Amino acid sequence: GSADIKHLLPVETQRFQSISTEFLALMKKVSKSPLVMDVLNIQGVQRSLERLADLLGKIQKALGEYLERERSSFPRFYFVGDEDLLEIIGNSKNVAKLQKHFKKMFAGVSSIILNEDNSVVLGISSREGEEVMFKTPVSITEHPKINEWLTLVEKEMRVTLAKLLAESVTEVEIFGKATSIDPNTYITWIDKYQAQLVVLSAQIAWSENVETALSSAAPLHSVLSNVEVTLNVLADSVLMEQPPLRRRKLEHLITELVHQRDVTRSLIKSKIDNAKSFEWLSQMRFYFDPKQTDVLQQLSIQMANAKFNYGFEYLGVQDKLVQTPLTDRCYLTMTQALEARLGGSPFGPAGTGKTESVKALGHQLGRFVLVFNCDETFDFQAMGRIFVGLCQVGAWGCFDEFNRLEERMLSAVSQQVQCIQEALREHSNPITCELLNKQVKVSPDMAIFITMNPGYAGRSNLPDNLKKLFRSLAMTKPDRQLIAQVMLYSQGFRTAEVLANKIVPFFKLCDEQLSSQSHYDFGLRALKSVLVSAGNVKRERIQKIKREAENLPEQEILIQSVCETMVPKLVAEDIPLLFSLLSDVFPGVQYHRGEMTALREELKKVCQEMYLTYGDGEEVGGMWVEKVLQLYQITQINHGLMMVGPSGSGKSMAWRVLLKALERLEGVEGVAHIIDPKAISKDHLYGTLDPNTREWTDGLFTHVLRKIIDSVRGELQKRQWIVFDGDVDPEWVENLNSVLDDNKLLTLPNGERLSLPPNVRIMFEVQDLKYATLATVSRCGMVWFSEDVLSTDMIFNNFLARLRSIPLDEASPMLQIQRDAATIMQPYFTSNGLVTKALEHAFQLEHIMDLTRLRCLGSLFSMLHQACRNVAQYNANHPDFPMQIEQLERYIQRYLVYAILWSLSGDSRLKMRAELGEYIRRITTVPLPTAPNIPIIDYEVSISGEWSPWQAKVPQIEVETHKVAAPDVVVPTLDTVRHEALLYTWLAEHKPLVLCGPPGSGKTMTLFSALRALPDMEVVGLNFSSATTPELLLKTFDHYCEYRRTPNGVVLAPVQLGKWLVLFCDEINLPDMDKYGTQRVISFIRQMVEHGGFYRTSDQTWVKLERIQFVGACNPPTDPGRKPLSHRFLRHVPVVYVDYPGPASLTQIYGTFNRAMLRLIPSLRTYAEPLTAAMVEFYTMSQERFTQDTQPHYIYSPREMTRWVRGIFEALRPLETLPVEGLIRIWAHEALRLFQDRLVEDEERRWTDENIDTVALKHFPNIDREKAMSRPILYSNWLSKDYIPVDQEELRDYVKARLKVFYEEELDVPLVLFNEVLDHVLRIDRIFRQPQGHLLLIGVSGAGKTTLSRFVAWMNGLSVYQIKVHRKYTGEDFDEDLRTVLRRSGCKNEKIAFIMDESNVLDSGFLERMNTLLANGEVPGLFEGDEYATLMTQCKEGAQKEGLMLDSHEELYKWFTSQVIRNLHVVFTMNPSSEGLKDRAATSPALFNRCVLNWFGDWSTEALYQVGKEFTSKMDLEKPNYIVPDYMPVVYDKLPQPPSHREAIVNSCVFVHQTLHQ
Amino acid sequence: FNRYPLIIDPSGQATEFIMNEYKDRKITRTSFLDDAFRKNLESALRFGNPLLVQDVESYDPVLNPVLNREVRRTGGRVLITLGDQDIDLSPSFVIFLSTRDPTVEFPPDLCSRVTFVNFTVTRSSLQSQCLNEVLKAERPDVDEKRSDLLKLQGEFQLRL
Amino acid sequence: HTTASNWLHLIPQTLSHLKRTENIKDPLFRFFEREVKMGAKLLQDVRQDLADVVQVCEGKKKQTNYLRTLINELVKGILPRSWSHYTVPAGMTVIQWVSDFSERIKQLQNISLAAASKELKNIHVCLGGLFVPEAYITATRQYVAQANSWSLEELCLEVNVSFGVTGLKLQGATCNNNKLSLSNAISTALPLTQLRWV
Ligand SMILES: Nc1ncnc2c1ncn2[C@@H]1O[C@H](COP(=O)(O)OP(=O)(O)OP(=O)(O)O)[C@@H](O)[C@H]1O
Ligand SMILES: Nc1ncnc2c1ncn2[C@@H]1O[C@H](COP(=O)(O)OP(=O)(O)O)[C@@H](O)[C@H]1O
Ligand SMILES: Nc1ncnc2c1ncn2[C@@H]1O[C@H](COP(=O)(O)OP(=O)(O)O)[C@@H](O)[C@H]1O
Ligand SMILES: Nc1ncnc2c1ncn2[C@@H]1O[C@H](COP(=O)(O)OP(=O)(O)O)[C@@H](O)[C@H]1O
Ligand SMILES: [Mg+2]
Ligand SMILES: [Mg+2]
Repeated sequence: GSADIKHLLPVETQRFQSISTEFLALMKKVSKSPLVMDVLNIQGVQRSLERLADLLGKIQKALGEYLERERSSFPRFYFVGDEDLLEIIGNSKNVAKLQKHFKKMFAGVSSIILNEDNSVVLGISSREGEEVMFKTPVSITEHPKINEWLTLVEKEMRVTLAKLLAESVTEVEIFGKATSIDPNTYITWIDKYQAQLVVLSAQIAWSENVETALSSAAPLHSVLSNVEVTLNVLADSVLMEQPPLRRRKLEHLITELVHQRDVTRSLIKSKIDNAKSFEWLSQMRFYFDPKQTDVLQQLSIQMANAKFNYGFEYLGVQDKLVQTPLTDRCYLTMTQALEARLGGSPFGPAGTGKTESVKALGHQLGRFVLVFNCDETFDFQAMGRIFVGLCQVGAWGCFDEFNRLEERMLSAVSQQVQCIQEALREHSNPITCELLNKQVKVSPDMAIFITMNPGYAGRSNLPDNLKKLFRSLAMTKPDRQLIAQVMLYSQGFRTAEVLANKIVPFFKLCDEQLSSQSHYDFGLRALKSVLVSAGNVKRERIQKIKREAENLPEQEILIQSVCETMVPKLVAEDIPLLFSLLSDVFPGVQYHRGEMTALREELKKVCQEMYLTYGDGEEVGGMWVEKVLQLYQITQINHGLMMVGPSGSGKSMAWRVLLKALERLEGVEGVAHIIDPKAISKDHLYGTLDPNTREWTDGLFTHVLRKIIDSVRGELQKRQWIVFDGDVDPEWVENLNSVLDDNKLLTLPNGERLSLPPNVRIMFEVQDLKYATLATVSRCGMVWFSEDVLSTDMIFNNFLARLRSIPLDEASPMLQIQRDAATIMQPYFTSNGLVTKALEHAFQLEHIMDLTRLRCLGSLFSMLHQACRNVAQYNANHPDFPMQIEQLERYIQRYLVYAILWSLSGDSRLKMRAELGEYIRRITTVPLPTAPNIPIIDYEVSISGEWSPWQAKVPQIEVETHKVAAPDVVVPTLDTVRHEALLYTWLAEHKPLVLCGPPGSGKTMTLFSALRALPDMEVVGLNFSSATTPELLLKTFDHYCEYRRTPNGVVLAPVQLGKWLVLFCDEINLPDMDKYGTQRVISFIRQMVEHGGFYRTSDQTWVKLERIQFVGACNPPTDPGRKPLSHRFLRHVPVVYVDYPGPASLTQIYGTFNRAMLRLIPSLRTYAEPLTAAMVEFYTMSQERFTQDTQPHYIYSPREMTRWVRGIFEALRPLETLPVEGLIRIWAHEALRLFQDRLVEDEERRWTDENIDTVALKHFPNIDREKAMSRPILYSNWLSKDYIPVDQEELRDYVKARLKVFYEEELDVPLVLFNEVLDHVLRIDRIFRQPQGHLLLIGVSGAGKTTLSRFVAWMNGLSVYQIKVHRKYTGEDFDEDLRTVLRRSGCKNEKIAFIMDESNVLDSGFLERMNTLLANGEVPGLFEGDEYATLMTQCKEGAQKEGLMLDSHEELYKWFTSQVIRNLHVVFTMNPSSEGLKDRAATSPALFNRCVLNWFGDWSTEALYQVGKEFTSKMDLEKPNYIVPDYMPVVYDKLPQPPSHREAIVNSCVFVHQTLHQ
Repeated sequence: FNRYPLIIDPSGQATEFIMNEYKDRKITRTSFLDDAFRKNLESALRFGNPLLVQDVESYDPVLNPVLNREVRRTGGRVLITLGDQDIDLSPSFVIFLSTRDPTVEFPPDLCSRVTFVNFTVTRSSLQSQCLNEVLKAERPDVDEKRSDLLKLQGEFQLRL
Repeated sequence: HTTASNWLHLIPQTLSHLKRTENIKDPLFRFFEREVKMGAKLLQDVRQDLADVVQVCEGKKKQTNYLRTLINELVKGILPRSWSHYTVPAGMTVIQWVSDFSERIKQLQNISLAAASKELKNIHVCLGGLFVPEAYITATRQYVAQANSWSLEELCLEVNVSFGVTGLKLQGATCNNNKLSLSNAISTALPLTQLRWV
């Protein structure tokens, strides 16, 4: 989009015009017929496309070569990206754009000042505002070439700095040689010359003075006296008020002079007589020669065997390091490494001053520095790019946190570091090394520095070949006393030494006396922040005195600063310990607070406006308001923040109300962006880099920061507060360790550097810091929001205010009824009352999940809102007789106790529900039902204000015969009706809820009975696994909802307008817990529940849910596969715990079903009750013994009883004349098929058979036991159309005939038939018979599982499908297989069997897709694009072929799903393994819930004997003279006695196989 | 062999043994990781010639129908469905799977379908090889006359 | 599990009870109060864990995820990360860790008994048995400074062989009337170490 490209590149312009015209013609011809076949039918379209691609590649290569030529023309243009450099090329004639890229090209030169016509640049300007005037101005007119005039600018800047330094040294010679120094002349000199120039001039003067003194005892004493005199002049000058720039210059210069004084004292303490002594050679040395005509090399910086030339690059002001002796040792070893042509590498714990020391060294040498925060996202091409940028400029690399660099990549970049080291060693003696298959010029000023922390977060170590290239240096304990003394003396304090010597051991005792905490920091960063705050508050107090020199209370100032910095960090217990420490360190301590009347009043006003409880310091809100004020102080004085505390301590409301109050005070709008870091991947959070082309996309936080930096909508003027509402771990928070540091910038892999403007404050809202590192704890300011900061009575007052105002259906009758309810529950909430005592008792009780206050409090508030809605509905129902006051009182006073009961004890068992009921009855004077045995939980408050029992509500219904075990029919009982009412109460308000309980407890049945009552909500069923990602929720939203643009943002709504879409998650806690204690799906769901939406990762735009609610189901967290949820998520979501019905309920629950199904036989109806009573304790005893401890699949639920009743009903529907013995046989066969196929060992199978026999004998006496119970007990429908028992031998003959036929058509592989294979084929046929029948066969490979499945599917007319797994079988090919299978199942309406093995699964996506297909019956997010349209056309064609006419899309999809449910049968083959079984239980709940498990196992001894005897019966093996041995080795039981020769040898073959096992 | 055998030869002797044994019938030597492995298998199945495949560590499940010996009987014609192609399985087709690492575990699905032949080293074989090498490097005339005498005695027993 | 329960009833015989003993100006008193409170919390947690694991090994109690992990690591024989609150050398085995914890519990019991009755200064302590010995030393320094109204910055240590610290062990040296002497012995035990702040 630039016209300069046409002029500069005419040939390329013409080529691109020709290509564009040809492509225009091509796309017009394509758009004239959008069919794929019609596009392919174009003559020569492939050749035209190939020619166009070749031309595009040629012009792209030409433009890239030209751009790289321009980079080679100007070496600093290697930093600029392609688009920005193209904009520079197209904007050569106008120079208004060029002033926004100097930050990346210069260390401190923020902008340059030009002429009014911009034909000549006159000087540079600093970031702060300082300026440097060029000796000769650079005019671009006589040098129109960009590279030429920019190089002229560079050399002019160099010679300008050199001339200014020479003039400054000639001036400071006079001050050095003078006994007394006049402050006016000193100050005008300091104002005349820049900060770096005056500091280096002091260095040069000191080195020249000490050298001359040593050339000439007494002269050294004279030099020390001169230094002390200059220091006294500096202290006198800095004690008074000064402009800020001069104050910073004086501070830097006084730090340098006190360091020089210490060095001279150390030299004079020993006896030095020559300049060759190492005690003098080991310190900084500066030399200046006026005779050198090359002004660039005029200054030489020297240490012990290390000669250097000054960088002469403008740096601004920066900050001067305090010259600790540890810093001197670090300087010595770094400069030794630089002389040895090896990059330096300091290391140690965080906060010791490593990267800042390297930065200060680079500034001392005058070298440009670049601090990089390397992370695991650094790619090799990106690292080579930043390396070549350093090499072709001379900038010092300062890679921070080098250990987290993906150790294979660390080894890979060791080669580049080796090439750079070798190139520099050759340079030390047209010098060029090869980087990324390209020879690149190397600047002589190169340096690579490594700042790494050993053992920080289990980061990767360094390879030895890379360690050999870096000179290690350990720094652990910096001189805290010396740094404190020097900085206090710099800032100006009379008793600086006393203050430092009192404050450094104070931190030493503070780090040890207090309790150990994960968010406590008392490092050098905290000490420096304390000292800087002390300086600021000292300047402020000086101004406060001076508005009306003298002395000031320095001790009081320091104590005030240390309190304002440290007391919000503390817990409530350690504040007295800190106060005692301050008392003993400083006796005359005192304190000062308050003086915040204006902000305090504004905070009061906004707290009243937003329905919050205010406190003045000692009232109910005093602690919270004090914490808000502490947060404000930390925001003012600090950079990064975090609000640490348990879930529900008022941190979110605290920072919100502070932002609003600050906006009210200062008049600047406060925009806050709330980001959840773990709800999306770190790649999405920070940004993506394409390995194919080096193009950078912005992540969420990076995009927000880029928008703020650009400030197209005046974003710089407004206050920006970025908050990370999540939990912290060192995978993503270590990317901000340079952002939260004093560097104040964000680094990116592509090299783009984003500074942070002062308007932005980056905060966190976390729960605990137990997983973050000290490197990120030490950088921010801690505000500890304790649990008791927020109080239950403040929560009650907020709830009552939100009830009195802000009506539910958003004067009005809702308003008046809400006010009446508030006035009649006022005496209950306040002070102790009732609810607080009940809550304390509930906390004393234990629950299935962890109980917090706000979970049950939100539960209570929603129940009371439903009570108000019920009163409104009754008022609308009775317009002539509205709600009377005393009736409303006597109704709400009982709804309250019912609601607190079902809120606090809604997730417990019956015994503890009764316990809480008895406690409440004992503790309150509220009208209660009079029943010493019936608990309060068994009652319902009526609209008339009286207690109505649920036992009167539950009717004795008799379901019809047509539906006996249908998926939707439920018989009402006490638990079902109570949970039904509770679920309706929740779902009326569109509130999240979690059904917790053991598997098969009926929780989804209760939820669906609730959803069928309200016609306005439609269910979308979702299933979670171990490897569940929020992409599942995203694709559910994509399929069932649409994105709409609105003036206030984008919104997400269901496609069916006027309805509420509800999401049902069956395994909500099952997603895996990562290494850092979080679940991405859970954090995502919590984010959209709290803030009403999420962030759309396509364009990083906030989306708002319109009509979406969530309902959850889960097992208890104590289960082997499940994990506990987070408090920050469990706060908003009530949990109801449904348990197993037990005997006293199950008896009638299945008695009604059995009496409904015993109607086709009018003679058997007297056996229904003993039959149900018999089926009860078999289930009870199976529950008693086969616990989940023995096997992961030993779960017994009433789903088995439902399958039992359905199986009996399907058995005797056509049979129509059944005796008692036949009924008992059907019952026993169903019991065997439900409770024996899942067993493993033969002993428990024998136990189940004995149990069946004894149960039948106990409950059904005087019956034909031999007729009812037999050995084979088989049942089949092959021989006769009715489901009748079959004889084993007749069945075997029929099956042999079936195999003899079957070998011809499908597979000519012979098989051997025996009893176990007969049982297996009957089991597989029975399971294939029922619709939506899915298998799970466990057994050793080679047992015939898939062959028998093929045989059954061939008999039953099922098309067998095998996935045909091969090499490089990937996800897209698996999805193609699945979509072909689903098309052939749901569109063609054919019976299909899916056979696939465990070994056929290569990725967890395979198991996830199989999980959702097995459970839901459909795979959302599988059919997209025109393929979806082809599927829809196929579906409508199938509907037309069937006969039913359908329309739209959603009902067609529902019919397709019903067809898939009816048709697709899926079979799984596994191998028995202890790890594999529980692994698949964790990673696939459908495989063990919606699939019936058959345990084939290995072949039994009897099966081996029978197959051997059958196979070896065709040859002569009988010995007429055979002697039976007396030992008789018996391995197969029930051997015939006496055995023959063939029997003995078959027993021997069995023995051989068993001995191979052992 | 009845199941198609898998040989575990870390020494390389068994591979040369099977090439020298099935020398008259053409053996195509190939490996699992080779690009022209499926084409080689198709050529082997069509032509009905022996095939030897090395490096069974990277076993692909495309050989599962062949190892399971599943077959479709189209009258007198023998048909096998290998992947997505129907191939006339000649009865004279044999496949051998080689291995160079004895320290390899196998999944049970592969373990069931193949016959394992382990070519390890034993005391008698090692002692005989070392003794013969010592004789070759020490007593060349005695060693060569011993080789001649054993070859003569073997063919004389053939004459018997 | 039979031998596991045998060892499980074997270990906790030396762990019975601990008091908690709360607002005084005495740094030694407040330090001892918070330390015995931490020790009592740890002892109660350990006793509850042992009771739960005994119940699930022999009794009517199913195994949760936490109890399954605990019983697995106790059969394995390595110390859990939940119990390891204080400093343990390079992962000591549970056999010696329970003895170390028992010694700490008895020491804290004696501390609580002495504090129940200043008399706190006259006690004799062993430095290795406390959770935070540097907190103990700084509390002693704070007590001396509070008593004598001195300066914390220039407070040195004179060591004689007025605070009694026991359990200190040397390394290749011998002590005779506060005169170090080199020896071939691996380590020697200091009977009683006097600490005076001068
Ligand atoms: N000063 C206060 N007075 C009254 N109610 C308050 C006050 N501060 C907070 N609350 C209540 O606290 C409830 C919980 O929300 P809040 O934002 O305060 O939680 P939080 O501490 O940020 O929680 P989390 O740590 O789980 O994110 C709110 O519904 C609000 O009504
Ligand atoms: N000797 C010193 N003089 C002045 N400031 C120091 C000194 N040592 C450390 N600092 C301060 O500590 C911080 C240095 O961070 P640093 O410890 O180098 O990061 P890292 O922990 O990654 O090494 C800076 O804020 C710096 O001002
Ligand atoms: N009170 C009841 N009345 C009738 N059937 C019940 C009752 N309680 C449980 N069931 C049966 O138990 C089964 C519960 O299974 P389901 O609710 O799907 O388990 P989950 O909730 O774990 O998915 C249902 O098939 C239902 O027929
Ligand atoms: N009852 C049987 N009689 C004869 N052969 C059998 C029998 N069961 C399995 N086989 C043999 O096992 C082979 C495949 O076993 P199968 O278990 O069906 O496959 P997989 O082991 O992959 O599950 C077939 O070639 C068949 O010859
Ligand atoms: Mg660093
Ligand atoms: Mg919050």
